[PDB]
Amino acid sequence: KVFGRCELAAAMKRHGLDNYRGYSLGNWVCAAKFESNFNTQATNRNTDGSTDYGILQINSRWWCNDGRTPGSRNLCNIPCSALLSSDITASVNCAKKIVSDGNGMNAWVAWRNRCKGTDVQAWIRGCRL
Repeated sequence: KVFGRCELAAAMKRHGLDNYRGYSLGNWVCAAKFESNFNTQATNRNTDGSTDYGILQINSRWWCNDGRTPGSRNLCNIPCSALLSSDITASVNCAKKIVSDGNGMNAWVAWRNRCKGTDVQAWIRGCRL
């Protein structure tokens, strides 16, 4: 499913993402936008052979198992296809572990390069939530 900005903002808030680990809502919406274009079905193949999945583009080398990425550690113990679902729960739950990893939202390159230090608030403005 392709989300709307506010539709995604509400779902993330309800799933407990607002200010999770210090990262306000605007950060998560901004990141989803540049990582997957609000598309739960997005996938991207990387050079090392792993693939990124879902709205938050969670990587198959450490976080999920896709049965084709060697050295796959599967930290959120879940098949990667569970992350392409229209119900963002699994992506949200796994996202929480990645952000608690110690590296913060720097784990998301699009966040680092396009959201870090911008008016991330603009992402949830005009939304009811």
